[PDB]
Amino acid sequence: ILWHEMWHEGLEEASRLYFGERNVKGMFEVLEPLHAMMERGPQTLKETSFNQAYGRDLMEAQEWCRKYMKSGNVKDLLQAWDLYYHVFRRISK
Amino acid sequence: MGVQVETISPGDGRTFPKRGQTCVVHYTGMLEDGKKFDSSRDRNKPFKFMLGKQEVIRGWEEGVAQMSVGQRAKLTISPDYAYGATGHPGIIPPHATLVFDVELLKLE
Ligand SMILES: CO[C@H]1C[C@@H]2CC[C@@H](C)[C@@](O)(O2)C(=O)C(=O)N2CCCC[C@H]2C(=O)O[C@H]([C@H](C)C[C@@H]2CC[C@@H](O)[C@H](OC)C2)CC(=O)[C@H](C)/C=C(\C)[C@@H](O)[C@@H](OC)C(=O)[C@H](C)C[C@H](C)/C=C/C=C/C=C/1C
Ligand SMILES: [Cl-]
Ligand SMILES: [Cl-]
Ligand SMILES: [Cl-]
Ligand SMILES: [Cl-]
Ligand SMILES: [Zn+2]
Ligand SMILES: [Zn+2]
Ligand SMILES: [Zn+2]
Ligand SMILES: [Zn+2]
Ligand SMILES: [Zn+2]
Ligand SMILES: [Zn+2]
Ligand SMILES: [Zn+2]
Ligand SMILES: [Zn+2]
Repeated sequence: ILWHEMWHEGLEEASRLYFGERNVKGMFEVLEPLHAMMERGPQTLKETSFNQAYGRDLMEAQEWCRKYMKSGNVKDLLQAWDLYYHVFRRISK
Repeated sequence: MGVQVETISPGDGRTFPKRGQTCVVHYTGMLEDGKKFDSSRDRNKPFKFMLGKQEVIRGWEEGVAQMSVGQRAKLTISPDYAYGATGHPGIIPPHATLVFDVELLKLE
């Protein structure tokens, strides 16, 4: 399965859990495995291609999530979703 | 009712958003008291969304659908057409009436 489809489905579901159902834990449940998948590194040429295109944007979104987990400041979480939204629009065919 | 639309400056009064059409807008979101919580103009990037997809709050869905291209309008959105009794912790208080300054720049 292509990294862009896994990120499309995961970001969409995560946004539904947070913005729809006020469920930050549920949101983090969806995002963690995708960030872990990135951390294991790309295998295929398409996975390598994806990592090169949006690796930086996804890393900065995770950083803002980590900053939020310390701060508890929703402003940090909204910074992360600004990057996730940006990535979602770029990757979505 | 749920959303009141008051024109700040007029559109063409003919080009209203259809189904499957992308609305391109600049917005400023404020609480009823007038405290700004968000603006697309702060980012110099217009906000794009598609009507009828439940992508945005009910007040936007019904408010922006009434606007024509070129129109700048003030949307007063009651809680039930916004974030309701729950609101959004640390962003939107419970039972909040929201005021959006919305400019419909174009349709795509
Ligand atoms: C960082 O800043 C946030 C926006 C902030 C949040 C806090 C509020 C004060 C506010 O400041 O916007 C704000 O100004 C506001 O109230 N807005 C934004 C402008 C349009 C009107 C209103 C609104 O409805 O927002 C929306 C409101 C907050 C939540 C939704 C209200 C309708 C309801 O039916 C939805 O249920 C799900 C949830 C936010 C949005 O307009 C974004 C674009 C859309 C969604 C999240 C959902 O439609 C989602 O559904 C799966 C999607 O299809 C998205 C595109 C999937 C991708 C991966 C995720 C993108 C996420 C983007 C998040 C962004 C830029
Ligand atoms: Cl979809
Ligand atoms: Cl896609
Ligand atoms: Cl544009
Ligand atoms: Cl068009
Ligand atoms: Zn791909
Ligand atoms: Zn989808
Ligand atoms: Zn980028
Ligand atoms: Zn950084
Ligand atoms: Zn962007
Ligand atoms: Zn959309
Ligand atoms: Zn078009
Ligand atoms: Zn455009």
